[PDB]
Amino acid sequence: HGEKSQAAFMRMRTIHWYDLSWSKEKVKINETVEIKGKFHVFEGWPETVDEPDVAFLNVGMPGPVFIRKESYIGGQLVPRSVRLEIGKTYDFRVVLKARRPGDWHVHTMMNVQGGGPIIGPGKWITVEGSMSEFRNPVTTLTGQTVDLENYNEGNTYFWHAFWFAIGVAWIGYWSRRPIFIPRLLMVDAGRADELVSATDRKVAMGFLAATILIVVMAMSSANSKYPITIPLQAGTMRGMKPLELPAPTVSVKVEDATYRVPGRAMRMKLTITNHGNSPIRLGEFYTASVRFLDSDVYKDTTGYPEDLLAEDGLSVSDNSPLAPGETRTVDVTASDAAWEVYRLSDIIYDPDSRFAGLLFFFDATGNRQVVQIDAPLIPSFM
Amino acid sequence: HGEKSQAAFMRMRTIHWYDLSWSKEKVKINETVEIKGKFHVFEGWPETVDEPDVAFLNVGMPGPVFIRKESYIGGQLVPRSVRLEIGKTYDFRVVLKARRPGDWHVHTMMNVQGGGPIIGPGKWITVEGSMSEFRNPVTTLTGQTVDLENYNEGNTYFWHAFWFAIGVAWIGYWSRRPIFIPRLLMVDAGRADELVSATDRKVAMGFLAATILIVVMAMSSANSKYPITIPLQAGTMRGMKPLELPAPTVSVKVEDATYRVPGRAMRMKLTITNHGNSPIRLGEFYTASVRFLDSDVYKDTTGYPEDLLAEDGLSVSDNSPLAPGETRTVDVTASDAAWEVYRLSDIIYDPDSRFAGLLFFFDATGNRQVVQIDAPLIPSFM
Amino acid sequence: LLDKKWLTFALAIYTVFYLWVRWYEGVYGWSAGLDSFAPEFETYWMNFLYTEIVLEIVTASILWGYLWKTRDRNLAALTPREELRRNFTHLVWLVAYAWAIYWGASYFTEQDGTWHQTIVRDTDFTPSHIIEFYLSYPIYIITGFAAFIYAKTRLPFFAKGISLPYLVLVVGPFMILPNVGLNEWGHTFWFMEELFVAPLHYGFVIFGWLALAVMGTLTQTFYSFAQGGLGQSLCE
Ligand SMILES: CCCCCCCCCCCC(=O)OC[C@H](COP(=O)(O)OCC[N+](C)(C)C)OC(=O)CCCCCCCCCCC
Ligand SMILES: CCCCCCCCCCCC(=O)OC[C@H](COP(=O)(O)OCC[N+](C)(C)C)OC(=O)CCCCCCCCCCC
Ligand SMILES: CCCCCCCCCC(=O)OC[C@H](COP(=O)(O)OCC[N+](C)(C)C)OC(=O)CCCCCCCCC
Ligand SMILES: CCCCCCCCCC(=O)OC[C@H](COP(=O)(O)OCC[N+](C)(C)C)OC(=O)CCCCCCCCC
Ligand SMILES: CCCCCC(=O)OC[C@H](COP(=O)(O)OCC[N+](C)(C)C)OC(=O)CCCCC
Ligand SMILES: CCCCCC(=O)OC[C@H](COP(=O)(O)OCC[N+](C)(C)C)OC(=O)CCCCC
Ligand SMILES: CCCCCCCCCC
Ligand SMILES: CCCCCCCCCC
Ligand SMILES: CCCCCCCCCC
Ligand SMILES: [Cu+2]
Ligand SMILES: [Cu+2]
Ligand SMILES: [Cu+2]
Ligand SMILES: [Cu+2]
Ligand SMILES: [Cu+2]
Repeated sequence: HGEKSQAAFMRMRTIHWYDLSWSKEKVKINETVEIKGKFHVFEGWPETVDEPDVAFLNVGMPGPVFIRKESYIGGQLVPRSVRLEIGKTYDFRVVLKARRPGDWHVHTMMNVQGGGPIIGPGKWITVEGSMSEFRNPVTTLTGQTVDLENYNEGNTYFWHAFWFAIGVAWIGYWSRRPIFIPRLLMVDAGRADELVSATDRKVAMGFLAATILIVVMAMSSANSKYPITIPLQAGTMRGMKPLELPAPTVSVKVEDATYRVPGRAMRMKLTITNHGNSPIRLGEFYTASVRFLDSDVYKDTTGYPEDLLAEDGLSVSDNSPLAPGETRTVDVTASDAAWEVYRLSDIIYDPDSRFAGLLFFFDATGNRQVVQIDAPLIPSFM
Repeated sequence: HGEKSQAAFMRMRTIHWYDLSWSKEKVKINETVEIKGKFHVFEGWPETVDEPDVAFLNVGMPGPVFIRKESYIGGQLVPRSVRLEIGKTYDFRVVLKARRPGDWHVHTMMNVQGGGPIIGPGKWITVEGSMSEFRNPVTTLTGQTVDLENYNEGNTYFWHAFWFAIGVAWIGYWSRRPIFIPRLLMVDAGRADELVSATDRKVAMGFLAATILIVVMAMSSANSKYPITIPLQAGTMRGMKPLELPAPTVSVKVEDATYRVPGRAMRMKLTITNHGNSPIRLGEFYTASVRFLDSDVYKDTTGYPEDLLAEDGLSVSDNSPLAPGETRTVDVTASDAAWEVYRLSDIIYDPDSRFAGLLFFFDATGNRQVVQIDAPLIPSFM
Repeated sequence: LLDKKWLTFALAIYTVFYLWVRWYEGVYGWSAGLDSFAPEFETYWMNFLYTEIVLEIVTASILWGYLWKTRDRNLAALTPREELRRNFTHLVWLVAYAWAIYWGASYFTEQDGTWHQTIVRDTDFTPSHIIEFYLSYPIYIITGFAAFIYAKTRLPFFAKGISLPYLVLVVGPFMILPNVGLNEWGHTFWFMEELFVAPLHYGFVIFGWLALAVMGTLTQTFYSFAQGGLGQSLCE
């Protein structure tokens, strides 16, 4: 829910999420929903954002309405921050367990150490049941199975209440006698040296000795119980395995790209050159979580969120099949209400009027190619 | 004009400018001169200079005697700072429009975010005409053509004069009465409470209200006129396309490199191995904007600046054609008055006595190869 | 008599000399003054530097020494009218100091700024350093020291003790001159960028603040003015 407020150009050129899939749309408490897909780190990473040398695969949700059971970059679990390489494509997978009933907008996001959150597309997921049914069991290496919902809760409550009671007892011992005005007047009028007299010093010595003794004894007792402990596990994980994508056989040059102010459309002129040996057709333009589709070429069957999906939002002046070896120039219009709803038109406010996106080309046999485009985006007012 | 003062070793190993060309040597006012060439970012980039992650393609000139119409790295306009990769070669092009009459030493320079200016070769360009003839027209996206020489000048003058007059009016209103000594004596001798009495408070309220009202009204008026504005456009540009040079078929090992103190020559011993299938001959040694040529092998026809060009400054002990597959060791002397004029001999003062440069090898058919050499440079005194 | 025409000369000498200096640097800025290693620079600007330093040392010595030997020994036996005349002469000295401070700390300092966005520095002795660091700063230092010495040696109010605000006003702006060591060090080893807001320049800023002691100095001069010649009229 944090997008629509970030700069449009930086939403356009940080990370491109595609091939997203959600295993379920409606789940019960304790059930699992799996979010998969790929993300590409844009080569033209903005200078105001630190390079994703330290990045965390997070989930966008209103608090722990789900718990993150697992998360993978590549094929390996990533509970710590990771190092990503600019220009690479990674596949990810997040496993969530439903915890709180309701309708939640779940995003896949990436946090970068020096640039803030990069929020991917959000999908509404319904959770049914009761929060009282949620369980989070975990088996330790010491041979004990505990529930993370309430483990150590009583111990924490007890120790905090005990020390609070000790402090309250100290203050109350001193508060049985008159507190402020008589003591102030006694300290002012000559030496006081009467408001603190034995056995006050004995009581203070007892409090100090009892505090130190209780701390030492409690530490020793908490070492006998739980004799095996480890420090908090932390540290960025290098060696994230990226996807080894084949080199695209389509080359696209953005010769001038504009947009109307005001308006809900973006227009660009592309020179597409088709290498390889199969006729291709432009089927999709993805800019920032928004997919503009040409319905005559490609249809979405993955249940992409409807507000981010423009089924016929991509119009190509000449979208006839492009024979191999042939190059042509077309005018491409990406038009949808999403362009204004997600404030992609707010790029006119940005200090860097440049866009980036992904074009998906499909051949007759159905196999698709991903090409990346970026160009200056010029507003037009007249 | 800023070189000859920078460290010789850092002038030798930052950026090597070659294939430089100047379209004109003498221009009229409003005429265009184009500066082209290639620059190679040296692999042994000095540690005291930040890597060119944020670099600006600038022009060295005494103020705006020219205006920079356009500048390209690769083939794309670069009005903002760019990211360069160490070890890569880029082609550049700067278009200048003549503005001020005179004889100007024009340099191509590169500014690095954390290391300062890297000045390339400077060429004297003569400008003829009058500065009153210079025009800098520009067409806006709002459909207006303005001259950048005087656009908004009157508005700026008016607003600054208006606010200055308001401040002067305030001070003069308070300055009609006696200022310093009587007021000081009145404030000292008892309460003053007589030097500020109505209608002074009324005048101050009027000044405050009029100031706020005028600011608000002027802002609203400047929003009705010029209803379309954009913020300042900024941001480093990544994705600079470098040149894809063929791998050299010549390998050169600098076995010992010295120079006499004092002297105007540099001597090095090279083991040149000729791969490929054509006899080669060493024709040029470029070290820091200084080109030492072997006149029997190569002649300059690009109008390189004469003080930086040593037509016969490169002497090779055995510069006979090197047959393919053959390796030999020669003694190479680079001697010219430029070595002392540009204070290349001032490397003895540097805390890093290492040099770098480019060797250009030419075959019979004329095609040339660029090999890069770097080695410790050892002064010799006896 | 009271205030005489030494004030006209005090304004005019600085104005005429600095207009000539500005004309000189406008003529020899380019064309013998861009290249610091050229021999024409050595005769048009290094000679300027040497001559101005020698003349500054000689003038400071002569002026301060003369003011000190001609100091008033019998300050007690000074008539109020003579004290008023001396107070006006001190005010003329303060006017000259303010004019010199303007020329040094505003005009030629921001002029060095214009040069910082047109050239690449070749040395610590660029044409603008000759004029700003080694001419105008010493000139206003000499004027301020002379004003302080005149006050101390002619005005009974400023005698019998060193005025703290006057000492700050005279010495702090002086401290910008040794702050040039920070400037060159802060440009060579530190910040290679021509930033005019870099922390390397805060040394001028810190000691530029000390010129705010002009307020304490001026209330002291007002009190010195209003010792015997306060009136009457004033406060009546
Ligand atoms: C607080 C005490 C301050 C002491 C320092 C003052 C600095 C004075 C200038 C240094 C000059 C220098 O050093 O240079 C000497 C220059 C070098 O130029 P040139 O090669 O002869 O070319 C010809 C240059 N014309 C075209 C300017 C002649 O020539 C000169 O003879 C001229 C110097 C004249 C200085 C006196 C006039 C000042 C303005 C009038 C109101 C006072
Ligand atoms: C007796 C009265 C006359 C002399 C007065 C002094 C004039 C300057 C002499 C330079 C001698 C020399 O050797 O030059 C200076 C040498 C470098 O020399 P270079 O590399 O050959 O310079 C060639 C380029 N030029 C031709 C422009 C000079 O070091 C320096 O940069 C020293 C820099 C010091 C900066 C901080 C100074 C702070 C002063 C604070 C005061 C309160
Ligand atoms: C080329 C350098 C020429 C400098 C000439 C200095 C003049 C001598 C200084 C001086 O003592 O006084 C000059 C004037 C008038 O004051 P005087 O009355 O002459 O000073 C002594 C006071 N006394 C007569 C009662 C004993 O007092 C002034 O207000 C003169 C102000 C001059 C401006 C400062 C110029 C300094 C440039 C470096
Ligand atoms: C460089 C940085 C300056 C450091 C600041 C220290 C000075 C601040 C206090 C001050 O100015 O007082 C010194 C006297 C004022 O009279 P006093 O300090 O009372 O002592 C007078 C006797 N004395 C001249 C030997 C000092 O003032 C004078 O007598 C000065 C005139 C005599 C000096 C003339 C010779 C100098 C030629 C270069
Ligand atoms: C209160 C500070 C005044 C500064 C004015 C100044 O810098 O003047 C130089 C500038 C030089 O431009 P210009 O007048 O065209 O004459 C050029 C001569 N050079 C190049 C030597 C400066 O203009 C003048 O000389 C006008 C005279 C103003 C008298 C207070
Ligand atoms: C009163 C505020 C002072 C803040 C200092 C500051 O802005 O320093 C910036 C600089 C960061 O250097 P940067 O701006 O990246 O400089 C880029 C240019 N180079 C690398 C040549 C210095 O940090 C330092 O080196 C320490 C400063 C100590 C101040 C007492
Ligand atoms: C002055 C009190 C120091 C207490 C030290 C206790 C050490 C116990 C080791 C387990
Ligand atoms: C206290 C003065 C506040 C002024 C606010 C003006 C708002 C105008 C909106 C265009
Ligand atoms: C590179 C980080 C520099 C931080 C400088 C902090 C200055 C604070 C002055 C008190
Ligand atoms: Cu959301
Ligand atoms: Cu991407
Ligand atoms: Cu030059
Ligand atoms: Cu190189
Ligand atoms: Cu400077």
